[PDB]
Parts: sequence; C-alpha cells; structure tokens
Amino acid sequence: KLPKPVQDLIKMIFDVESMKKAMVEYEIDLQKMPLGKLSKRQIQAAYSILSEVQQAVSQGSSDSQILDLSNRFYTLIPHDFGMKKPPLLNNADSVQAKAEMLDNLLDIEVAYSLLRGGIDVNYEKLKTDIKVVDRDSEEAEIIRKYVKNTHATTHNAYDLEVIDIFKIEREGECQRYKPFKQLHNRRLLWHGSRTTNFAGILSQGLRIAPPEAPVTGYMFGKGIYFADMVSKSANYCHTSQGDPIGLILLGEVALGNMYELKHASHISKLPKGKHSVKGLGKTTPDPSANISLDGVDVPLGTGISSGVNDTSLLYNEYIVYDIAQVNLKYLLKLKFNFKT
Ligand SMILES: COC(=O)c1cnc(N2CCN(C(=O)c3ccc(-c4nc5cccc(C(N)=O)c5[nH]4)cc3)CC2)nc1
Repeated sequence: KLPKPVQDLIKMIFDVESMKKAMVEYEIDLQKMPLGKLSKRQIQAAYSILSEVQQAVSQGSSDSQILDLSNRFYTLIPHDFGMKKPPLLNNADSVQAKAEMLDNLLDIEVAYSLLRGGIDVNYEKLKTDIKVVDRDSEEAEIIRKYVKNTHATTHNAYDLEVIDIFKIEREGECQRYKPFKQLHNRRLLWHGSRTTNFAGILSQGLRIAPPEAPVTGYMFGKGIYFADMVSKSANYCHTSQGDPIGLILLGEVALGNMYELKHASHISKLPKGKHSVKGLGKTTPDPSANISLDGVDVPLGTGISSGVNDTSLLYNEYIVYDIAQVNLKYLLKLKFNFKT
C-alpha cells in the first residue's frame, strides 16, 4: 500500500540476512548465540564487563584479575575464533572493537525484538512517518547541493550517489523538541550509521552511549555527534562494495552557544551557559553559501580553509548531550561507488 522505495527501505533495515552476516563478521558463535537469544540484560551486562576490564586497562589488572574478567565476557557473548586461542581482552585496541560490537548488537536486538513481537506491519513498529521527497523538487535540489558540495577530498575512497530522499517525523519528537525549537543556532547536520542500527534509530531516536560503556574513543564525551561534510558521516555507514548502499540522516540540532574546542575533552557536564560542543576542523563549508530553511542553518558551501591551525580534527564535529536537542528531518538512501 506504501510507495515502492519506502517498502524497500523497511526490507533494508529489517533484513535478518544483514544481522546474521554482521555477527559472523564480529566472530560471534551463532550456534550458542543466535538472533532470538540476544537479550538487553546481556549487552548492558557485557558493557559492564567492559567497565572492570577498562577499570584495569590503565592500572593493567594482571591476568590474576584479567583472565576471569576477559573470560566472564564470553559467558554472555560467545565467539568462534578459527583454531587460535581466544583473543584475551587485555588492551584498549581490543576493547575498542568490542565497544563498537555491542554498540551494534544493541540495535540489531532492537530490530529483531520489533520484527519478532507485535511490511506495513514492520512500518507500524518504526513509529515513524516516512514520506518520499521527489527528485525534480526543490527540497530535493538543496539536499543534493549539500551532498555533492560538501564532499571532502580526504574522503577519496568513493563517489557519493543519492538513490532515494525520504522525509521523516518520529512519533513524539516534535513535542520533545518544542523546548529547543526556540534556541538560536539550529543546523541541518549529517548523521551516518550501519543500516542494522536504523531499526533502533527510527524507533528510539539517536541515543547517547549508556553509562556502563567505556572511557575514551569518545573524543568529546558521550553525546550525539553530527558533521557538516556528508563524507565524515558517510564513513560511519561502514559500507563495503559487497553492500554498496548506505543510510545517512539529516538532523535539525539546536546548538545554541557551541563550546568550541580543538582537542579532546571527555566533556562530562557542559559549562553553565553552553548547549552543544563544536570540534573546530581545518576545513569548513563556504559560510558565504549557508542557506536557510524554516530558521535552520543548512551549511552547504564547499570545503575552504577555516584558517584554524592547532586542531586535531580535519573537519568539524557537533555534539549535543540531550537527546531532545535533535529533531530528525530526512533519511537518505546512498550508493557508494568506490575508487581503486
Ligand atoms: C579503550 O579506549 C579506547 O582507546 C577506545 C574505546 N572505544 C573506542 N570506540 C568505541 C566508542 N566510540 C563510539 O561509540 C563512537 C562512534 C562514532 C563517533 C562519531 N563521531 C562523529 C563525528 C561526526 C559525525 C558522526 C556521525 N556518526 O555522523 C560521528 N560519529 C563517536 C564515537 C568510539 C570508538 N575507541 C577507542
């Protein structure tokens, strides 16, 4: 009954094929730990094992206090390690991969638990209004200016192809966002993610990392992270040429007084007065070219110098610390054409 490209979208983000493939990747044992068996106790409780483990990554527990811990992680999240003894979780390079693993499992769990309980039926459980923006229109044309124009040259692994442009209103967000709709400095910014996560995103909104989750890797702490160049968000689609179709959001995020840092602070509470963090990049879109939809900054100028030496970022990052500061506006279906 819905339009074709929206029916395809729901078959993309509820594809049980993708989910199983994403666990064979992470070397999870699907015999002991199938899709159904993924519960929310475990991921929180696995995260928990990546408190204590990290809680002795800087002291370095010693195997007397590591082995048992590194062990007790595999009780809940079993793995299938070829023929080589299980990689012992005793470094921050290891706990990174596992941090990103549970980060993904959590939304794969959301996707199943929605599909399993009670393609128009799966649309219902996304609790999101999904409407097609039409190619030839203007709304269509200023989204494409932004995608072609703010492609960064450091990101030369792919050309960016727009397939479908959807308009999105998640149930309850409009109300949640009224308080921040009157805040100054509001931007339509990019947010990329794995398509296995999008079941979780559309249904639950963009969340901040749970408190059980590790220290660092989080440059500007546990917040919702946006970019102004599509490439930077495009990269967190983690698409191979095996699966060359990604999903990237546009968000209205109400940034207000941006706290402007040029190196990592694990920001735990924002300064009285500040509403977001702005990681200052080397390159920033032509601020000349910044356009205005409905009292929202659409920064779609091409890359020029910010002029700003003495940053650890090649490109800007926006972070909020309140889920209510985001109001998701569009969802884009992209093809990744690769260059080698
Ligand atoms: C053990 O400590 C470590 O060394 C370590 C631990 N954990 C880690 N890691 C696990 C925890 N980490 C994250 O969940 C994380 C992932 C993505 C971003 C992010 N940044 C963005 C900037 C602009 C736009 C976007 C976007 N998606 O549009 C951005 N997304 C941020 C954080 C980070 C990686 N890495 C290292």
